[PDB]
Amino acid sequence: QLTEEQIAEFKEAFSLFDKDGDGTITTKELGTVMRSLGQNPTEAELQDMINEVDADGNGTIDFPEFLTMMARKMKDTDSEEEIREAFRVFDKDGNGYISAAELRHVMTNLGEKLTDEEVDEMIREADIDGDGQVNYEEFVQMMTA
Amino acid sequence: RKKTFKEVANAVKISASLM
Ligand SMILES: [Ca+2]
Ligand SMILES: [Ca+2]
Ligand SMILES: [Ca+2]
Ligand SMILES: [Ca+2]
Repeated sequence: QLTEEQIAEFKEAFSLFDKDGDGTITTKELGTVMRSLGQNPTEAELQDMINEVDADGNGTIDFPEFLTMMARKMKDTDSEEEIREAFRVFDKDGNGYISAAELRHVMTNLGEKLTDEEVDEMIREADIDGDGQVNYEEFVQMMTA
Repeated sequence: RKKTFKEVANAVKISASLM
């Protein structure tokens, strides 16, 4: 009952954490991403996070456990706030415009290495006023359409 | 197959909910 786009988005999210593509999320990877998002969790908290969904008790999070974790952690915060957070993640210098270089640097930092051509294309997918950049209004439009 | 901004942005939206 999920759309292939949604599944694709969750798989993409999973891969951002699973930077070594070994198939699982470790406390290390969970910590890496969170840190890349302005957070600073302790090892104890990271361990707690995994154990809360580690059904097979192997010390790591697999895809089905990841989705389990996400399903409950995004029910204690609504969309608009999350969308706003993502924008802040992309707009590094916070000048209100997501540039092509910022999009590229950000995704690389999260593990998704993209070419200048690809990133330029992504920007074009959300750009509405054709200035080659994505402002909050355009970003929100993409995330809600 | 090839990534779109929407897909990638939502991945980040999802990932950022852990904050
Ligand atoms: Ca891994
Ligand atoms: Ca597990
Ligand atoms: Ca910017
Ligand atoms: Ca624009």
